[PDB]
Amino acid sequence: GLGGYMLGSVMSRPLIHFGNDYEDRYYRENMYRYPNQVYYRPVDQYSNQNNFVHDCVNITVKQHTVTTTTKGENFTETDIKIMERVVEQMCITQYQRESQAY
Amino acid sequence: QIQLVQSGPELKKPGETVKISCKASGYTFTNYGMNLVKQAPGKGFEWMGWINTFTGEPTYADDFKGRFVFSLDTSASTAYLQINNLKNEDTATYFFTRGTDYWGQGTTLTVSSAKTTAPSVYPLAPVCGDTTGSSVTLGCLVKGYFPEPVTLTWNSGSLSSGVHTFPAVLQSDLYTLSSSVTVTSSTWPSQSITCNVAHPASSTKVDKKIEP
Amino acid sequence: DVVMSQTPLTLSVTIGQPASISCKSSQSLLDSDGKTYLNWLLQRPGQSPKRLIYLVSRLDSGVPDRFTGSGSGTDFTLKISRVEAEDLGIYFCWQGSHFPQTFGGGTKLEIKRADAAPTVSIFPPSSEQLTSGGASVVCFLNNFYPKDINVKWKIDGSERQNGVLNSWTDQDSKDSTYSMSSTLTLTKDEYERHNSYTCEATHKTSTSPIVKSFNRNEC
Repeated sequence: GLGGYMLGSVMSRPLIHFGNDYEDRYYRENMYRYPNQVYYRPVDQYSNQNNFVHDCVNITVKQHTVTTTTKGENFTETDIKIMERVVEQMCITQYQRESQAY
Repeated sequence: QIQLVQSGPELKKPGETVKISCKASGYTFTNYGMNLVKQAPGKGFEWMGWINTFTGEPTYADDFKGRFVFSLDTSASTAYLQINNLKNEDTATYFFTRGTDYWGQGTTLTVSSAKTTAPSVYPLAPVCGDTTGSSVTLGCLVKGYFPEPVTLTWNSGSLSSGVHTFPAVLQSDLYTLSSSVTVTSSTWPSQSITCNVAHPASSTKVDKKIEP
Repeated sequence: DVVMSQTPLTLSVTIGQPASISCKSSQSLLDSDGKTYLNWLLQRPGQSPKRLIYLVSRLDSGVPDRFTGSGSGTDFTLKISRVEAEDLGIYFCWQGSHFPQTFGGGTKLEIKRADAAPTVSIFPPSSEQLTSGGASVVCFLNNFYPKDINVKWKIDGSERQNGVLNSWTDQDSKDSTYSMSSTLTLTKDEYERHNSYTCEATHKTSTSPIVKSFNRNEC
């Protein structure tokens, strides 16, 4: 499940762009419902970034939907699409941090 | 097709155990958290705790962190609620929910040393208004059973229009329930109307045809 | 333990009119993650609850703009701007912001409809039950409205209360009426000691009670 998975520190949500004015407004209007921190395994346990990121995204999104729906929530396909895009950026950033602290 | 199907009714003695299950389907099981809710007879809803379907970790509300165990079988998309050292206070209907939106049908549990008692089923045929409105109402009397619940249907469920099945009532230490179905004067005694009952707790399942 | 105070216990509204349900928590429902997990559910007769609103004011897919949830901190309100036949049932709030989660007491919502007199039927003891020294006289008062009603039993003209058990159904989803079942149980000994058995209903739709009876002599 979450064995060997650390919880990274809070970080500012990535300002992603959707030129369609609506999704941009939907992202801004709903980001409070999305994660602001991620779950990851020590960076040394991965060969590259793609592996770290792919693993970090799946675990972060899943933990988030089960723990928040327990309290009462609803994640559409839009919500899921936006979340994966957002969490991916945060994971790449979490990767840099782990790689910087050697 | 999102559905949560819980195991059937349970009758247990004080001190015994029970493992109730809920088989989910229609969505990604491990993407939603599961809540467990208790409803004592006549009482309102009480939250027992939840299960992290991704992690498997269960969390118990204060009153349930003693004899309750929540578990999973991720592959089967099934949750389990175990109650050890049953006490009378445990008698109630328990529900599993997907987050906060969908609920299982619930499973009734009764705890008492009292011994199961099958129900007696009596047909109820007219004796008043024959065709003063071309309508005919017949009934089915299910009395003297224990414990709750019992299931009743007219003609194997094929007939379910203009049917009233009332809440059961405690005679003394036995429950009694009745049901009535109204049909057109022509339809009966022409066609046959039968009452179907089943009392889980005592593997009872009877049928009674209604005759003039 | 956050307590959810839901009011009022029952609501009776005419189709097309607005319905307002209140739910106040003893403590702020603003969770630590900045969200407010207040859910609104509807439990129709014979059905399992179904959520209509999450996060105070978000509608679940399929739920009409008629329904709106609002509030914050500790005062919340489920509102239906224009009520309709399908809305009848039990509503209740559920907060998931604090441990443990708690539910409101519930608000039974009744949809008003035209008056209907109860259709009364009486049934003598079944042969099958008399062979065992038991005699039950069942009386159904079906599809009536309003819900206030009063059933009275009479044996050879005298009011009888001992051995009487009643049972009521919730408002019906289809025709919005109420039904009742009254059962008079006595021993075969006593049953055979009396002749006429009467079931009398007292409902707004009639000045005189609506009676139904039979004579043991099958006369």
